[PDB]
Amino acid sequence: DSTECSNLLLQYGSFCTQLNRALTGIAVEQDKNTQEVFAQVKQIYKTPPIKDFGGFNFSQILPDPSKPSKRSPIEDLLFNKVTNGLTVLPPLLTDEMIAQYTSALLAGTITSGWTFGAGPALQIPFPMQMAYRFNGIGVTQNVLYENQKLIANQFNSAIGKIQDSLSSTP
Amino acid sequence: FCGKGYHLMSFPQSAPHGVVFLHVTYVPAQEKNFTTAPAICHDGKAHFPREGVFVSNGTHWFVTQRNFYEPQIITTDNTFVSGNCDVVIGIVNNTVYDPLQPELDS
Amino acid sequence: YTMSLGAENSVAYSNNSIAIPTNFTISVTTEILPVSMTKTSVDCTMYICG
Ligand SMILES: *[C@@H]1O[C@H](CO)[C@@H](O[C@@H]2O[C@H](CO)[C@@H](O)[C@H](O)[C@H]2NC(C)=O)[C@H](O)[C@H]1NC(C)=O
Ligand SMILES: *[C@@H]1O[C@H](CO)[C@@H](O[C@@H]2O[C@H](CO)[C@@H](O)[C@H](O)[C@H]2NC(C)=O)[C@H](O)[C@H]1NC(C)=O
Ligand SMILES: *[C@@H]1O[C@H](CO)[C@@H](O[C@@H]2O[C@H](CO)[C@@H](O)[C@H](O)[C@H]2NC(C)=O)[C@H](O)[C@H]1NC(C)=O
Ligand SMILES: *[C@@H]1O[C@H](CO)[C@@H](O[C@@H]2O[C@H](CO)[C@@H](O)[C@H](O)[C@H]2NC(C)=O)[C@H](O)[C@H]1NC(C)=O
Ligand SMILES: *[C@@H]1O[C@H](CO)[C@@H](O[C@@H]2O[C@H](CO)[C@@H](O)[C@H](O)[C@H]2NC(C)=O)[C@H](O)[C@H]1NC(C)=O
Ligand SMILES: *[C@@H]1O[C@H](CO)[C@@H](O)[C@H](O)[C@H]1NC(C)=O
Repeated sequence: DSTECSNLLLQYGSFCTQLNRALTGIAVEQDKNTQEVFAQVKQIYKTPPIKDFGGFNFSQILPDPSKPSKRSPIEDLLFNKVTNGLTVLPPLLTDEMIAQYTSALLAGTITSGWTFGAGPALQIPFPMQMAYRFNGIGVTQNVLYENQKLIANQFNSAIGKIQDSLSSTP
Repeated sequence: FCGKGYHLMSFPQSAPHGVVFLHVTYVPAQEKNFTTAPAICHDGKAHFPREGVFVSNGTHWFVTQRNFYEPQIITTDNTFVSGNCDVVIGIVNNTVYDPLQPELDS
Repeated sequence: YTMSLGAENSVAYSNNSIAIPTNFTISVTTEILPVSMTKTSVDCTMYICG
């Protein structure tokens, strides 16, 4: 609050304007980064109320209705595991809206595969979508269909191991 | 990476201190619901689409390419056989035409 | 106001229904990328001292 100090500071010119402009550019760049990463869909997709995906369990990655933050158990664990003229500007996208964007992306990739990323969301059964992905990596559809229960069990076990590994590693 | 949609081609244009890419992409449109099945059960054998997908308009079953609706008769030329009908969940019963079948008959 | 993330679109998912496109749109989009800047040179002796 010293007037004499500011009067002497004016002899140095527009250094303060340069520093404020650089910090403002960084601050808007962070919001631009968050828009570029998470806001890649203009449709907020939602999962069906019945979670019949042919044995595939997505409860650890879909949002939990019981939680007020509307986050997934994995996302909730991730948020729990992260802990004189200065101001901290809030981000443009809050955590619940970022979680909503991730939920929309999850609903799109579960109910529609990759179709929603290239145009309108075209519904497809999830085992058939998995079979398409199997064909993408050069494995025939029959292998997926014959061993569908084993693949679903392995996927659920791997998702549980992911949650356990995140909960057990600092 | 090269526009929204399935990328077909791109065209470069010069700009002052920059480049403008005109991305020509293919966007699906006018989608229609169909009833689908993973496999077709015929003669105790499971038939799977070689490149397409089984669709049904309500009464009849066809096989079509995945990105455009072009229904074709389910034959042995666009399907392959792997195993019986007891393993695949959701297999439905439908006939599978044989192109060679009218030839040895005549 | 509170900003709208987007329009809600509940995809009609079921275990035996698929959506197949019957038509297509050839869409051309623009992407602008900067390549170079103005090449500026500053004579340090002449800037500081003339
Ligand atoms: C999907 O996975 C979740 C969690 O892995 C399953 O929920 C468990 O259900 C059993 C029996 O009902 C309970 O003993 C566990 O405590 C539950 N776990 C959690 C984290 O809630 C769920 O049953 C699975 N299947 C479906 C169809 O949702
Ligand atoms: C599903 O598609 C098939 C094939 O296009 C339809 O069968 C034809 O229907 C027309 C209209 O009456 C008849 O003139 C043809 O003789 C039928 N062909 C055969 C081989 O049967 C069928 O009607 C369609 N079903 C629905 C519900 O649209
Ligand atoms: C598809 O066809 C098979 C065989 O043509 C059907 O399986 C038969 O089902 C009846 C009634 O359940 C049994 O009595 C037979 O023993 C079965 N035969 C065999 C070889 O499994 C099957 O039910 C048909 N499915 C549909 C949906 O029509
Ligand atoms: C495919 O069928 C589904 C369900 O029969 C259609 O989804 C419905 O669309 C109407 C039109 O606005 C909505 O009022 C309903 O709420 C929707 N139902 C569900 C469960 O989402 C869907 O539109 C059909 N697809 C096409 C291309 O006609
Ligand atoms: C596929 O979409 C095109 C539009 O991209 C349709 O072409 C239009 O058809 C209507 C009525 O037939 C005409 O009035 C328009 O002038 C056409 N537009 C163009 C650019 O040609 C076409 O009919 C659609 N085809 C199918 C099978 O749905
Ligand atoms: C699809 O769900 C219905 C119940 O809504 C069930 O009767 C049918 O067996 C299921 N089919 C498959 C292939 O899971």
